[PDB]
Amino acid sequence: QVQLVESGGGVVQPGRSLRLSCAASGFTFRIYAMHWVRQAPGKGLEWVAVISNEGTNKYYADSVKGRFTISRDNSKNTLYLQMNSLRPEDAAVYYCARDPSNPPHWGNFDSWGQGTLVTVSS
Amino acid sequence: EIVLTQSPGTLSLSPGERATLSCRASESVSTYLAWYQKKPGQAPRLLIYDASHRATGIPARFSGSGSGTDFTLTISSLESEDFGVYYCQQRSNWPPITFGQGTRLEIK
Amino acid sequence: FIEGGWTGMVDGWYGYHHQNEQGSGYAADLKSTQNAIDKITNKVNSVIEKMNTQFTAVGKEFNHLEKRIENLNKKVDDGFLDIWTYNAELLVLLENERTLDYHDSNVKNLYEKVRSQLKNNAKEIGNGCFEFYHKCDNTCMESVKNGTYDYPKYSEEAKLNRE
Amino acid sequence: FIEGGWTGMVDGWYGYHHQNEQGSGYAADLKSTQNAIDKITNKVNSVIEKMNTQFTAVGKEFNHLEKRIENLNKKVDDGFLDIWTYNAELLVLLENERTLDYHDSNVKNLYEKVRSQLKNNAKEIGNGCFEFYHKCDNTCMESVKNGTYDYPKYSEEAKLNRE
Amino acid sequence: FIEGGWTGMVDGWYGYHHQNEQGSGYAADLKSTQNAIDKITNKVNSVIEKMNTQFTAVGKEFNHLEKRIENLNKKVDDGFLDIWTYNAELLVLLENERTLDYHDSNVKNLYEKVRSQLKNNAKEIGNGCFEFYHKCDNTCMESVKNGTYDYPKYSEEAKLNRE
Amino acid sequence: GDTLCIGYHANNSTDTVDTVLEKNVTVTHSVNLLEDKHNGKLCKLRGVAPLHLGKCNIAGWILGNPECESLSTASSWSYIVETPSSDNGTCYPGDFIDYEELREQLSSVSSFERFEIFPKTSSWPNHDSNKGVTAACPHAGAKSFYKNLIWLVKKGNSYPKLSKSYINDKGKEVLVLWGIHHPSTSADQQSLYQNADTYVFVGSSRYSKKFKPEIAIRPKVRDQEGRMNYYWTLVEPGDKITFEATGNLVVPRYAFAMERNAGSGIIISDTPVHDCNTTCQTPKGAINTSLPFQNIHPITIGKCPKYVKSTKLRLATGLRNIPS
Amino acid sequence: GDTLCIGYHANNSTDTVDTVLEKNVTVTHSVNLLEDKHNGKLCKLRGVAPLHLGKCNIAGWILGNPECESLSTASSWSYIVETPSSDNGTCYPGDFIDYEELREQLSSVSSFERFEIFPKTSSWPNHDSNKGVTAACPHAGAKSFYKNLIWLVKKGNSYPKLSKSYINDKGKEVLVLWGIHHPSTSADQQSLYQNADTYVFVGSSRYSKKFKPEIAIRPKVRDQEGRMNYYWTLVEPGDKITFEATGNLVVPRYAFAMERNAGSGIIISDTPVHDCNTTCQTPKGAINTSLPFQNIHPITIGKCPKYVKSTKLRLATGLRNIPS
Amino acid sequence: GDTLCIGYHANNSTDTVDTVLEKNVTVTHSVNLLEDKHNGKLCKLRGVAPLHLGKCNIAGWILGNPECESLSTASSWSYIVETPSSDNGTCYPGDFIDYEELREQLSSVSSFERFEIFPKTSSWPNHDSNKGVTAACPHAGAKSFYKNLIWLVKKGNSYPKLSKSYINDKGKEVLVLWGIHHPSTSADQQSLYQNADTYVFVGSSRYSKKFKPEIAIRPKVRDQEGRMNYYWTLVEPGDKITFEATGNLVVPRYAFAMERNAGSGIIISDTPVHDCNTTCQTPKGAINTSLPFQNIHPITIGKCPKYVKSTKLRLATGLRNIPS
Ligand SMILES: *[C@@H]1O[C@H](CO)[C@@H](O[C@@H]2O[C@H](CO)[C@@H](O)[C@H](O)[C@H]2NC(C)=O)[C@H](O)[C@H]1NC(C)=O
Ligand SMILES: *[C@@H]1O[C@H](CO)[C@@H](O[C@@H]2O[C@H](CO)[C@@H](O)[C@H](O)[C@H]2NC(C)=O)[C@H](O)[C@H]1NC(C)=O
Ligand SMILES: *[C@@H]1O[C@H](CO)[C@@H](O[C@@H]2O[C@H](CO)[C@@H](O)[C@H](O)[C@H]2NC(C)=O)[C@H](O)[C@H]1NC(C)=O
Ligand SMILES: *[C@@H]1O[C@H](CO)[C@@H](O)[C@H](O)[C@H]1NC(C)=O
Ligand SMILES: *[C@@H]1O[C@H](CO)[C@@H](O)[C@H](O)[C@H]1NC(C)=O
Ligand SMILES: *[C@@H]1O[C@H](CO)[C@@H](O)[C@H](O)[C@H]1NC(C)=O
Ligand SMILES: *[C@@H]1O[C@H](CO)[C@@H](O)[C@H](O)[C@H]1NC(C)=O
Ligand SMILES: *[C@@H]1O[C@H](CO)[C@@H](O)[C@H](O)[C@H]1NC(C)=O
Ligand SMILES: *[C@@H]1O[C@H](CO)[C@@H](O)[C@H](O)[C@H]1NC(C)=O
Ligand SMILES: *[C@@H]1O[C@H](CO)[C@@H](O)[C@H](O)[C@H]1NC(C)=O
Ligand SMILES: *[C@@H]1O[C@H](CO)[C@@H](O)[C@H](O)[C@H]1NC(C)=O
Ligand SMILES: *[C@@H]1O[C@H](CO)[C@@H](O)[C@H](O)[C@H]1NC(C)=O
Ligand SMILES: *[C@@H]1O[C@H](CO)[C@@H](O)[C@H](O)[C@H]1NC(C)=O
Ligand SMILES: *[C@@H]1O[C@H](CO)[C@@H](O)[C@H](O)[C@H]1NC(C)=O
Ligand SMILES: *[C@@H]1O[C@H](CO)[C@@H](O)[C@H](O)[C@H]1NC(C)=O
Ligand SMILES: *[C@@H]1O[C@H](CO)[C@@H](O)[C@H](O)[C@H]1NC(C)=O
Ligand SMILES: *[C@@H]1O[C@H](CO)[C@@H](O)[C@H](O)[C@H]1NC(C)=O
Ligand SMILES: *[C@@H]1O[C@H](CO)[C@@H](O)[C@H](O)[C@H]1NC(C)=O
Repeated sequence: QVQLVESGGGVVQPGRSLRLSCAASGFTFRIYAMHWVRQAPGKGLEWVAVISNEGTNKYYADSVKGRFTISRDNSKNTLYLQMNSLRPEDAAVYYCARDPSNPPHWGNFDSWGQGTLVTVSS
Repeated sequence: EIVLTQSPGTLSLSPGERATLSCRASESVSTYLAWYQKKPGQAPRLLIYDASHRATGIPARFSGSGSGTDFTLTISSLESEDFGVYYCQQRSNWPPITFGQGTRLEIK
Repeated sequence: FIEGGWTGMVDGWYGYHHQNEQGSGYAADLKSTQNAIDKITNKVNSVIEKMNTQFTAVGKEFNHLEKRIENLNKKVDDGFLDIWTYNAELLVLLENERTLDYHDSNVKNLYEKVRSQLKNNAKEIGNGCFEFYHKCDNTCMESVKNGTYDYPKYSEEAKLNRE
Repeated sequence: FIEGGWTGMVDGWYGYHHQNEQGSGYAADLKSTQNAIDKITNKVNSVIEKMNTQFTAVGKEFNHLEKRIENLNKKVDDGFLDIWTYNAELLVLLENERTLDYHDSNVKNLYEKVRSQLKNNAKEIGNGCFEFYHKCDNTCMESVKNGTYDYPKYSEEAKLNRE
Repeated sequence: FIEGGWTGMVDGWYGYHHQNEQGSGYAADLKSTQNAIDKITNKVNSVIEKMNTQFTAVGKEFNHLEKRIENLNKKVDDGFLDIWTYNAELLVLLENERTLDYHDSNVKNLYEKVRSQLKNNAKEIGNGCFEFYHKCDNTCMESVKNGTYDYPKYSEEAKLNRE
Repeated sequence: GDTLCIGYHANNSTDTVDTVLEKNVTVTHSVNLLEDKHNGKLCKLRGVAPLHLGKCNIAGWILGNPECESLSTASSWSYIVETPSSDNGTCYPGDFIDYEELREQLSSVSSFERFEIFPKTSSWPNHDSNKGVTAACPHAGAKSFYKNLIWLVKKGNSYPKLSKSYINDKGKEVLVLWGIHHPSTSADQQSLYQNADTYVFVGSSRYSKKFKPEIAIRPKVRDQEGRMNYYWTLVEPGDKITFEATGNLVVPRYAFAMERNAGSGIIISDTPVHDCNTTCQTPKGAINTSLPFQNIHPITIGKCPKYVKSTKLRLATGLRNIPS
Repeated sequence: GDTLCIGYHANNSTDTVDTVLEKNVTVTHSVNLLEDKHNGKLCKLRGVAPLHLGKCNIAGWILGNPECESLSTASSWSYIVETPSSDNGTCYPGDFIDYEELREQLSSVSSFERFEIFPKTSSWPNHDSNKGVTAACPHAGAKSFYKNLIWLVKKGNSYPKLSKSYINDKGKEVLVLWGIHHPSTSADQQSLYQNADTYVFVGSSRYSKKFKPEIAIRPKVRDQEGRMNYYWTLVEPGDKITFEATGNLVVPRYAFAMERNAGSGIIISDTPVHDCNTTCQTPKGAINTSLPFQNIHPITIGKCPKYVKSTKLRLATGLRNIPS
Repeated sequence: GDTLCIGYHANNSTDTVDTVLEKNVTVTHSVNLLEDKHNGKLCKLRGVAPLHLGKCNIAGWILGNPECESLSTASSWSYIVETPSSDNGTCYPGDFIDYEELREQLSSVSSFERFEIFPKTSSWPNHDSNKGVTAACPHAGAKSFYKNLIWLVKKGNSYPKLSKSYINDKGKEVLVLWGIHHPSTSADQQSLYQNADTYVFVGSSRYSKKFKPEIAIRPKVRDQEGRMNYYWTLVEPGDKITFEATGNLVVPRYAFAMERNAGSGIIISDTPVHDCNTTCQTPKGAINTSLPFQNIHPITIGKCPKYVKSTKLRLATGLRNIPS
């Protein structure tokens, strides 16, 4: 089956830098595009970032643009995300999810992960 | 971006009956709309994609409708595991992917 | 090659799926669509219009002592029926092959036009898509759609992005 | 392009010839061969099965005082003969030309699939052959052959041995 | 792709046009032109020579009391007229379609032969043709027109003049 | 990193065409080349209404059967409608010589006027034109005969030699129908014409035939022991026809001045006639289309599409329908 | 030393096809669209054995010629087999009116029973049926006549007027055959019938004809200076036919109850018949195939492929054969 | 900056073809599949000149009409030419039985030798043969008759019974044509043949028919009230034909020995006959082409292209002409 195990969550001060990772198994990592989806406390689901199957084109949300950087390692079968100068609104639980299609049919989220909580506090 | 407004904000229903959930769109998304489920503490789940195709492993009691602006999700039988917070998905005009605000479906 | 069609495309038979930092969606090529519609409308009008039938009456009447000429007329009608049925089904089948092959060729020369225009400024990733190495906004991506793309304006940016 | 066929293939109309350290040989592409076999068999069966004739008696009998009706019947027979002979001959020659063009299209489609899959990791040496810049093993051969070639795994090795 | 034909090319259907320091001109490719002429002559003689019409007299004569037989003969003649008019018109239409497709395929195949021959040594500048990265005199251009333009004898000069 | 893609249009259509290499190919748009719809009416071809005869066939209408006096005779028609259950024609039994030829000539007339070629009260003062009725042709339960014919009987005890001629000078062809009665017994011949050996002569410039009646017993059809042969002959303008008989001449009183057209037929159908215009006609109902093929009926009259045995002839117009 | 090459099939098959642009191009596999092979035997059509008359023809068999008595009477037949050397029919010379139409109508039958329409020993007690023999139709060196027809001559010194009828009541159409005799001289007319002036009348509900015999010297055929004109008609169920003649009548004695099937014909061949089922028949043999075109013989009966003049119709299935 | 550019061939030509997807496609080189040119002559078919009858008809030429004497006859011909303005044939009014059959049987011959079947001055000494002329068709103002037919009248006051026979032993098929006069009145019947009742008999091995004249008044065309019915038959080798009459027989005198070539017709055209050879013949002229389709005339004789209503069938051989 498909498994997506997240890591890297924790408590970090605002203005610092944090990195997460999403370990994938049970499927070929290099043919499926990858995502990041967050959900703030008291809010709904908010899309964070997308990377392709070969990791060439990258898109981020309007709130997290410039501060965020997605990357992937197809040899190690591991997704990543890097933040610089975090915000109080950035604190959420972060899910990595798999796009079941290609840059023709980018969109929906076939499989998901357990997710880690990011607590941005001083 | 194509904003997605979900009405009503909270649907309170007993198990065993019909449930409806709407999510309006500012721009016509043709048919590229999907719906998601969210238990408290669990991962999200893809039930229907492109507003008509159900995913593998999804029970047949969930069905969606709509094309363009108005989109509705219909649950034929409300079982005990169907309660949660539901979200709507657009993928037509996305440099941002926009979710709905959510519809909390509970037990009355 | 390209796996499936686009149900969200209504403005034409042939087109595009733009996606960049500020938009995504569909934009049909009007010129190739209108040329193909006119060509296949002339195809259907040419199949229909070349049949010119004169004023005639098929049925003939014979008594009990003209059985041979009655069977001769029935044989004439059945031979005409067999000729017309075989020609009609075979014309429909071959013309449907030629229409579908015309559609596939229109897909492939639209692909070839944008591929020969883009050159090293993009990357062929499959299913008819090009991932741009440079920053190509909606003015850029609209200029690719018709044949007015400036390669050396983005050539140095694509060279820096590729390596 | 591809100058000649290969006698060593038995099980498939289309396929591959790999040559590496562990040996060589001919492997057939079962998907394209089966698609072509089904399409060609349906084409032939479409040619036969559209002949929907009825029960008939072509020959008619007359006496010496019905020479004009006899000549009308002979004119009917000769017109049917000329129509069917011309239509059958032109149908056979046109469908033979279409079959040969279809087989050439299948060869070029397989070549285009392989060439778009390998990209810059191999050299286009001609006669339907790609020599790999990297050490493409047997597992690499059938990873190419089922459509799952790993380009960035061997991209560094192909860049190293290109210059 | 190619915007139009050349009036200066008079000795063949397909060919080339070289430019260098020694001059310029037009040079038809004799092999492909002669093969196209032989194939199209075989096509025209095929659609002519498959018509084998026997010795027959169309006109029949009937009196005033044989109006039914005269009407049957007129029905036979008009049915043959409609069949032959439909098949003749549509046969002419599809063979002009296939002839123009054959000519476009021949020009595509000639361009593809030159493209597979040159590889990276030529700059494809549009208008359906190439610009040479290195110096290519009349012997070099004729070697391209053969099919025996060997790659690595000019590859270092092309790489030096490319960047 | 921006993405531009190439694709094609798809609908929700489920229209499946048949191709050579593949059957049942769902396409975005298709155009039918086969016409399988008819209006269920018998319309007017080239703007001229057909001639419906109802319970009568062509012989009953053209001989003046007593069951066909209610039918209207138009100035022109395009084709003739006959009911399949129609049995009203040649009430007196016998052979209508060249029936199907006359049916072919009467298929389309552009100008059809009926006139009295020989008036009943002013052509035969020497012959009895009033006792020529029979039980084979009843009218309101009483004995009657053909309206367009006169069964001449002897005047008292004498049937002399008969001689009548009609001069055609109206510029149109006149069709003349007569009859020759064949009595069963010589006593019937003595009761009707009193001369045991008679002959009938009808002559024209193109027509010349001498009819001898045949006196023998026959199977009884419609309570009649003898037969009756009906003949016909077109008369060119500027020409005359002569009737000459010792007996057994059933002579026309009404003839028909027609100007004929070409290329029509006779439809045997139960389909009612309605006020409509079509360029194509069919016993099942008229066809109004421009598609080159149809699969309704083989027997069609007019500029009609070619009949095929196909059930589905759909030409693909748009692309393949692959939604994904 | 690593490379991947693609290619295509090649074979040792030397089968060549003809295309539009190239003639005589070698292909690996092909399918023949032409059927130039036949079984060489005359088979059954739809499981019913054809009627084989041998050295006789249809006239000799249906009239009961004395050289067709060895044939086998079948209840049904798919078609009629005839040989080019068949020359045994109408042994007494004369004309068979609508002979080709009796050949057309008897081509296929559903039920065929030879019933005795008029008994020989109980239906004519006033005429002589034994002396009606001739040398034109011999039987083992003795004078004989037809088996289906009877020459009726005078009984003693008197030939009374004939008056016979038959009522058809068995639900099938009855084919009634007869003929009128034309003696060469009036001496023969007195010697066989005793009446100088005779006639033949025949009548049914739709048939009516009176025959006046013609006595004259004619050129000799098979030692006969006279002729018989043979006539036939089909009597419907519920209908009766009346025969009336003062003389010169060749009466029926064996009629046939018969039901017609439409679509069959007559085969002219020396090909023998065999116990075999085919859907297509030809004089050259039997075309047991499914291919759309055949080039065996233009005259075919059955569900047969369309005749073409060509000898090679080869549809290429495989690729271009380039073994190199 | 060396440049090698690939293109193709363009003309100044304005030849256009019709493609399925586009009309008026200008091509560099095209070939025509349509023959719309003719010479406007009636040329020879397979090197054999046609039988041009001029202002005569086939019946007038074959019966011996006096205005057909100037026509040159040949031993063989390929097809028969008539004229739309031809009104000379069957000069005496009457019905020529099986006229179109004779026109089909005579459309092409291999040998045609006209010979005296019955001599004028040695066959009929008991009947007058010189008084049989009429003003229905004159020759230079005098009362004449047919050149091949002799109208026997009574010799003085006696017309005995006629009996003549010609045995066909010249190895060919001899076509014989006779006539039968039906007089206007019984006064003419006594004045020409001296017998009140007459009969004509013509018999052969296959042909056998006894005739009786129909004496009645007919409408007057060409100042004639009596009618002549002319009959014809073919006599096989080794056969004889018997002409026997007590009156009313117009005997043959000039028969025709022939061996027919089957498969030709009659062209009625004003087009002059010229010296050629051709394989395709139309009323509009001759066609000399190898193209499979022509649009000149539907009625053709010989190896001819098929007739189409299309006014242009141009087949593209060159490229798309794009001169730029
Ligand atoms: C007109 O047709 C009707 C029926 O179509 C004829 O009526 C039939 O007459 C016969 C003879 O008496 C009877 O046996 C039938 O029972 C009658 N049928 C009906 C339905 O009445 C009628 O005789 C015809 N009239 C003429 C003048 O021919
Ligand atoms: C049946 O046909 C055969 C031949 O086909 C006839 O036999 C010939 O008869 C003629 C005249 O009687 C003789 O001259 C021949 O010598 C016979 N030939 C043979 C081979 O016998 C026979 O007469 C025909 N029978 C009938 C009744 O017509
Ligand atoms: C041959 O045909 C011509 C007409 O083409 C006949 O000439 C006409 O004859 C009729 C009757 O004799 C006259 O009323 C006309 O005035 C004549 N017209 C002309 C222009 O002469 C001629 O009589 C025919 N000859 C024969 C022998 O039938
Ligand atoms: C189409 O091409 C022309 C140049 O031929 C250009 O001026 C125009 O802007 C193009 N249209 C679009 C929508 O790009
Ligand atoms: C052959 O194909 C299967 C699936 O089609 C794929 O999983 C496998 O990796 C391929 N073989 C090799 C050697 O890559
Ligand atoms: C080009 O081809 C011609 C004909 O085959 C040959 O004679 C000539 O030598 C070739 N040129 C070169 C440079 O090989
Ligand atoms: C297809 O969708 C359109 C709306 O996009 C609708 O109007 C139409 O009825 C649909 N057709 C079918 C066959 O579902
Ligand atoms: C196409 O549809 C018909 C009717 O549903 C079906 O019978 C047929 O099998 C289909 N064709 C194919 C190739 O499956
Ligand atoms: C049919 O055509 C006639 C003209 O001939 C016209 O008067 C009439 O109104 C038309 N009827 C219909 C129903 O179109
Ligand atoms: C026939 O059909 C056309 C459209 O196909 C329509 O415009 C016309 O009115 C129709 N004619 C009749 C008489 O209904
Ligand atoms: C081709 O080889 C096979 C053996 O594999 C043999 O059976 C066949 O006859 C050969 N055909 C020809 C044309 O040599
Ligand atoms: C192909 O066969 C035909 C007939 O056997 C022959 O005339 C022709 O020359 C052959 N083609 C070649 C290239 O030999
Ligand atoms: C022919 O068909 C019939 C039934 O249609 C069957 O009984 C008979 O056995 C068949 N004959 C042969 C030789 O197969
Ligand atoms: C006809 O051919 C088929 C196969 O082509 C065969 O099975 C059948 O037995 C044949 N019929 C006869 C009567 O031989
Ligand atoms: C085209 O130009 C040539 C000169 O090479 C001339 O002979 C020819 O007549 C011209 N064609 C037309 C149609 O003007
Ligand atoms: C082609 O040209 C003719 C005149 O040369 C013109 O009548 C016709 O309309 C043209 N065809 C088209 C499709 O414009
Ligand atoms: C036409 O051909 C024939 C062949 O039989 C020949 O006799 C004749 O002289 C030729 N005539 C001309 C004018 O060439
Ligand atoms: C027919 O035309 C060709 C040229 O098209 C010519 O060579 C031949 O001699 C012509 N034949 C006749 C009989 O005129």
